[PDB]
Amino acid sequence: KLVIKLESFKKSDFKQLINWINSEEFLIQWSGNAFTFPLDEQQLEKYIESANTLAFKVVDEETSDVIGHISLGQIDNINKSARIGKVLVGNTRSIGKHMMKAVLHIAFDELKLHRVTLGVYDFNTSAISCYEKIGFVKEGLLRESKRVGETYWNLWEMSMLEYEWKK
Amino acid sequence: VIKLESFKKSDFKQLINWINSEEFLIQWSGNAFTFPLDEQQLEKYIESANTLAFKVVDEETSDVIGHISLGQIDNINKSARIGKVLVSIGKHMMKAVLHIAFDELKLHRVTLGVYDFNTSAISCYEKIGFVKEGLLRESKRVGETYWNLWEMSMLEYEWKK
Ligand SMILES: [Cl-]
Ligand SMILES: [Cl-]
Ligand SMILES: [Cl-]
Repeated sequence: KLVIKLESFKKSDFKQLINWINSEEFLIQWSGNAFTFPLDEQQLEKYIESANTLAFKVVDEETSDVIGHISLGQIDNINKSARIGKVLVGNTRSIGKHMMKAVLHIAFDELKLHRVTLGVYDFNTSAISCYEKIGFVKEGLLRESKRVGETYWNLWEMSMLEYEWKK
Repeated sequence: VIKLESFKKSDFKQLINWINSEEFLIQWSGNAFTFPLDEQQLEKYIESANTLAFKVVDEETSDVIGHISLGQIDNINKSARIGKVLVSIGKHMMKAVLHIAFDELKLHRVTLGVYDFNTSAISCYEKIGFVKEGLLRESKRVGETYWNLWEMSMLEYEWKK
């Protein structure tokens, strides 16, 4: 089962992602503080040129369509860590699980890192269950850490260490 | 007993002398610096965006007795991070920075990190009102080993004095 492949996200994929991220609230769920709504070409250009960041389009092996997005950021070669983020299943079997496993393969097997982190807002309980099934562990709840209008959201900080990925 | 004042070039040598090893540099400041600490790194620190650097001044003698910082000051999320804490006095320093954060800057959340072996600092911070949120496992590499960091926080409704 090669169901998806990761390829480098490029300028010709920008409009598609701009269309998928259709509201401010959704932009925040997807990417936190990385961007302002709406997304535009200048923000995405800065993203794909940033140091210590790998940006991926997710390609369906069957159709060759681009069906999502994912990123490995904060790549830190002193502490041997990185952060998965900007996780989007754009359409469609768990494509999300395949995407997570493909990026984890890059992080632990190709880059040889020790620790991979991820943040997810506490109301996204089906994503959280999926991530726990893959092997992520909740480290703690960052209380009221993102402001969204007049309220604050709480973020679960989650991680996997290399001995949880492979023995 | 203490006041916080803007950290300047004339305070750099003193701080460089206080930071005598790489392990201590890491306990104090995490990933901010490379050992040894030097004037070029400090100049960049005092010019960094979203950062307030403080010398801690004894009101009685006017001597500089420590250091503390409020960093990652974030106006969208109304948050900041206390760090670079260097020394009773420790409590006074924390309360002075918390006063700036909550009462002057009107922030909602203040965070802090402390490595899990520093259990006396942890107790002191819990007495002041910080709450443990979670343990970041094996998050700092130090030589051939890893340390674990407690992420702690105070929200504005948990602050009184
Ligand atoms: Cl544009
Ligand atoms: Cl001042
Ligand atoms: Cl810090």
